[PDB]
Amino acid sequence: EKACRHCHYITSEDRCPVCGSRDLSEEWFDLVIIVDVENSEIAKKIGAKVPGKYAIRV
Amino acid sequence: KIFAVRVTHGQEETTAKLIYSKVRTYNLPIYAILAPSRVKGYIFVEAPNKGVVDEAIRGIRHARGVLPGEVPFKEIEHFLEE
Amino acid sequence: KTEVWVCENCGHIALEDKRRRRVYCPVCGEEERISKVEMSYAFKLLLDELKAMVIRPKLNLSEKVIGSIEFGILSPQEIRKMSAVEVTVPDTYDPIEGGVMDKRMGVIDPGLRCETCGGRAGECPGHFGHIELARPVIHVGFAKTIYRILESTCRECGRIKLTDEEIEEYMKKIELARNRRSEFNEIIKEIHKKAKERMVCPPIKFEKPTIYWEIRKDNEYRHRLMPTEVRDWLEKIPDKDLPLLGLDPEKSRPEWMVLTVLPVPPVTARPSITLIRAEDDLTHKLVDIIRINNRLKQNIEAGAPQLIIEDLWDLLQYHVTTYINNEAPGVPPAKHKSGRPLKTLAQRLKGFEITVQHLFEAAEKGEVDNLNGVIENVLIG
Ligand SMILES: [Zn+2]
Ligand SMILES: [Zn+2]
Ligand SMILES: [Zn+2]
Ligand SMILES: [Zn+2]
Repeated sequence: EKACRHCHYITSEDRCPVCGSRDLSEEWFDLVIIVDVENSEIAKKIGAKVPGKYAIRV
Repeated sequence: KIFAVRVTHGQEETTAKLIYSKVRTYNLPIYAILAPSRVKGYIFVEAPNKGVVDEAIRGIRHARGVLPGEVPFKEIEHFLEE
Repeated sequence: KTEVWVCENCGHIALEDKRRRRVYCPVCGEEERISKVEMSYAFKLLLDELKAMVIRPKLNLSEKVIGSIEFGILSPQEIRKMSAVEVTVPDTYDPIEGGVMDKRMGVIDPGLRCETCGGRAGECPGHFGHIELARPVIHVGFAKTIYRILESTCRECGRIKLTDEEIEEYMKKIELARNRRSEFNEIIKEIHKKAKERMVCPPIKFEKPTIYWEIRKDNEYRHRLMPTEVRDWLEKIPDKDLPLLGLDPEKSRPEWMVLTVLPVPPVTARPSITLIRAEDDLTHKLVDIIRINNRLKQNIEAGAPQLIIEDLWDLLQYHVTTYINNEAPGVPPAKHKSGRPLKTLAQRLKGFEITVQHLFEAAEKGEVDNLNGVIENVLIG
């Protein structure tokens, strides 16, 4: 599991699908899971517009 | 509303992902979930009703319980911030 | 039969450095007035469980023999002072550690190394360790006593909820029936019921086995009383007020009833029934206490969603409560993977057979047992 250095999206791929950055770090921390963006308070505080695996400390 | 949910040792990230499986795929209105690395054996679940949480965790391995009460959003911002 | 180095200054069991040829008290720092008392291992062991039970067996001498034992509640300072180590690792030996086994705690296997004393496995009385508790936890033995004190004393200021008029007459009434135990308790219950029915400073309370509340209105919102509130609330009560309750200013401060430091028994008290070895019940719960205690400290030092701390704090309380008394009313008994319930402290110090209720009343009142006229040979002289 590698988390992106800009948007924070944790992905298994060679690139973050949401944006498409090749910059993926291994030493990441604090998992955040998103189901809904519009209703969830969590997405608002961080600023994530796409549901799925996001990170905090990279 | 944020509901604190008990989890087994290390099983934080795994049960956090596992709970996400019974959400839309079963028709359960969970908004979000928080699995912070500095938190030991507990998971936050953003849900509207108490039934929503109870229904999600039910039948989920290594996800022991659900806390009596609700966690105020202000107490949760800290982990999300860093 | 075992020789025990007892401190003359403070009645505590002094250390004998076999390696450095040094006999001294760890608690009051005494180095001269310390005597060697002949004793049955039975009774050295008995003293040592009492200590691990947060009870302070203050030893008073006569002649090179114990004249009497004053009962009391061990102070965190004492518990910390008498400790040889701060226990940190919830691990058995795997074969020795930095946790529950000889981390300067006592030798029991062919590895003679110790707490400077370096005395061989073959005769080295263990030394107490200590766990520093992430949050205070109620000493189960004193729960009902705390309840009484809590309901009989005022919040914010801490007075005995009696008019200075009442105190003048009652303290005088106590002095009269101070010697006679049964009528002193007849007066203790009277004071309580009389201050329990008062509500003006010159809310109510609920229980079991360690849970306390205060019913407040806005609507019966029952506010739960947490050990830090209960502890600090009790640290207030002046020494002046203490005799209008069971407690003694020197021997048993009310605050000492909510644990801040839990003594870890010496290794000699907790032997494994070796063959994968049959680790002693007291060591198992001690692993479980540390296990949670570090998990608490972790979530305290990290983010505090409080609902979590509460859940963990309540669990640390549980573990301490079962360790103190597994046969406790309102306590689901801790069992090992088989269903057989653990046999802990209260289970040990009761068959020297001892009825625990009595122990606590002793420590509460600061009772002095004497060992002199119709002598007990089962404890050597
Ligand atoms: Zn990206
Ligand atoms: Zn001393
Ligand atoms: Zn030793
Ligand atoms: Zn008052």
